[PDB]
Amino acid sequence: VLSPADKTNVKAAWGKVGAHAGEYGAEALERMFLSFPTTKTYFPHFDLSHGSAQVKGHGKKVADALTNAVAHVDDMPNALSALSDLHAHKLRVDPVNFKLLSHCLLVTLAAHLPAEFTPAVHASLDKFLASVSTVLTSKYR
Amino acid sequence: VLSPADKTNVKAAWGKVGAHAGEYGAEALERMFLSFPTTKTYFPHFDLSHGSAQVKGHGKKVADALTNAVAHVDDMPNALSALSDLHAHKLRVDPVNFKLLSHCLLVTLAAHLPAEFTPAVHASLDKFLASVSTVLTSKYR
Amino acid sequence: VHLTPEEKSAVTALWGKVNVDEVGGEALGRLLVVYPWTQRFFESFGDLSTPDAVMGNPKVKAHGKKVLGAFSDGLAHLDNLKGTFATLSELHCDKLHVDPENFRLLGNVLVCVLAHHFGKEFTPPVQAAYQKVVAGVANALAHKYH
Amino acid sequence: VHLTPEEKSAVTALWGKVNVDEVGGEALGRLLVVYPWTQRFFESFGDLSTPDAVMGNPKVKAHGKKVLGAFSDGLAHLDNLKGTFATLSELHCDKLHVDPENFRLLGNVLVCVLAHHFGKEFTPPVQAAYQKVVAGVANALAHKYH
Ligand code: HEM
Ligand code: HEM
Ligand code: HEM
Ligand code: HEM
Repeated sequence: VLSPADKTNVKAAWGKVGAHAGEYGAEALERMFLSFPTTKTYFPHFDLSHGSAQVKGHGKKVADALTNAVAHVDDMPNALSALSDLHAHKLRVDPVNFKLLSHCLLVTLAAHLPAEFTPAVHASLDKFLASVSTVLTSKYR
Repeated sequence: VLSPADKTNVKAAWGKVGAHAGEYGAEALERMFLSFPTTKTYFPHFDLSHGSAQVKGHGKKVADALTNAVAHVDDMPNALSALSDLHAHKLRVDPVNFKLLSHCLLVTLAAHLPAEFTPAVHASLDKFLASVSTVLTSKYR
Repeated sequence: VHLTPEEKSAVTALWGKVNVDEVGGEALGRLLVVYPWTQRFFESFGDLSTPDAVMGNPKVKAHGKKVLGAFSDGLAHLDNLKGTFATLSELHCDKLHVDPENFRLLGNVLVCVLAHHFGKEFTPPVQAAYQKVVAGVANALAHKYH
Repeated sequence: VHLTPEEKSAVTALWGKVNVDEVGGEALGRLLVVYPWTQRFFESFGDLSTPDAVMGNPKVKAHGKKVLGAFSDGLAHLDNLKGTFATLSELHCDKLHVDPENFRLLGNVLVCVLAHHFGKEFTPPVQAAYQKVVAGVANALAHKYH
């Protein structure tokens, strides 16, 4: 459960990403593919090498998804319902993987926004990403 | 998120526990201590041996926590608020453990209610016990 | 893994009463039903839409028989699990890329099946004995990840 | 674990700039704030009521330097992490009873503190090498559980 402070924190931090939104998401993704190679198998249709137009494309998609959660932090199950269905029903993504990506996201954030990534805020972001992962995995059937 | 179905299954399943609510609870504690020793360390003040009247008593406590959750399935965070604080704050229980007790409770119900424990019911309980667990681990700070 | 002779007696005693043609399909079935993301590895099995479909799918039953055969093997080689499952580890870790957390989950489901099938005869002591066993196997299967 | 030479180079090279007196207390301080249950093992450390109290706690900073040392040691003995962490595995496994998942969490919180201090320098290929490192460390630290 997120607190008002977590909320204020995550909002605040995310805000400093600006036009870099899709660029970071693409990085986190790359980070993930490299550190955790098992996750590569969910994208046989993408070229995952550095600079891949696809990864760049998907990164932005991921970047927006999260902005949506940030904007709809108090109604996350609902805002993300559409994607929850995608990941579990159609994609069948192992729930284990939402933890690897949530990590590669924090990594990328600290590597680009050091003045924002304080311990209090790192706490907030972790709780956030976990809430998200909780929702995109809340629909297995 | 528990579906109407899960709610119906859990309620119906639990209702076949009746007077055995406490006994089953105790038995689930015993299976945990015996299969997962690391757990014993949260009870240095309890004798954890067979027939232990302390275990028997805690069992009743837990079983009631669950019946409460069962009864307030639509308001679980609120129903167990008090218990979440205890486990996270004062007890500092490692979340990995709730998976462990949750597992032993299922194993207990499987051994006692052979006619109810169908694949589908089994799935409902697990989502239930996992929901319970998510609530008791939502208060770390 | 560390089984005392008393544990090895309770385990193999129980196991001797196990129906080797059914129990595996039951467990693999439940795994699919309870932990759905695991169906992603069974696309070729066909219908897995509902509990009944899953439980009635002959492909699930047969593949389960296979799975149960591997466990029976570990049971006869408790002191050398790493080797017994060497090839299966390469298959599930290097080739299929199954997160090892699912070997644990399939072990736990088996336990629930045994609890379901033996009832009172699956005492807390016999359960701790089998937990050690599944734990061993899940660890011997993940060796290529270690 | 398997680091290619290139990886080894990237790892020690960045390590060589690591402030060994603070980095350790940073990672352990964060682990107690981000995953609050670990605070169960440090009741003797005193004031851990706010993030500020945790990071500025001498004992935390102090104990962190310890832990960080454990890693430096792994880094120097990449090919025998098992031997390297033998006595610490018995301390954390048989004595303290710390869930090995927590060793993975700690190793991850460090990968966070590393990217935070080295910014663009902690590239994805560099992070992939450090991920193999903390994986080898948690795995060996949990050897008394295998
Ligand atoms: C933070 C977590 C995640 C978010 C926000 C997210 C977001 C999205 C988005 C927005 C799409 C596009 C949906 C379409 O075009 O409607 C998508 C597609 C997809 N995602 Fe994710 N995703 C997440 C995690 C994962 C994970 C962990 C994996 C697997 C390792 C995965 C695999 C896929 C695949 C395979 C597609 C379809 C790719 C297409 O077939 O071309 N996702 N995701
Ligand atoms: C389904 C999950 C669980 C439920 C419903 C549950 C329920 C309860 C209940 C109702 C109490 C008594 C609360 C008092 O007297 O207000 C309690 C106490 C406690 N629980 Fe749990 N619990 C759960 C899981 C766990 C786990 C996984 C562990 C650790 C392995 C744990 C350790 C404890 C301890 C150590 C106490 C206090 C014992 C006293 O100090 O004497 N609980 N629990
Ligand atoms: C304790 C755990 C498990 C045991 C002992 C086990 C045992 C086996 C056996 C004996 C085989 C047949 C190999 C043959 O044809 O030579 C098999 C095949 C396979 N297993 Fe498992 N398994 C385990 C867990 C899992 C899990 C958790 C998954 C996925 C969720 C999985 C997926 C597969 C697949 C997809 C195949 C078919 C491979 C092929 O024919 O190409 N297994 N497994
Ligand atoms: C990668 C993981 C870790 C490393 C390398 C590590 C390293 C160490 C070191 C070098 C010592 C000092 C031993 C001395 O005095 O000889 C220590 C002590 C201790 N560690 Fe860790 N540790 C790890 C993880 C953890 C975790 C996760 C916890 C609890 C959450 C923990 C709890 C303890 C405690 C309570 C002591 C003090 C023991 C005593 O003095 O009696 N450690 N650890």
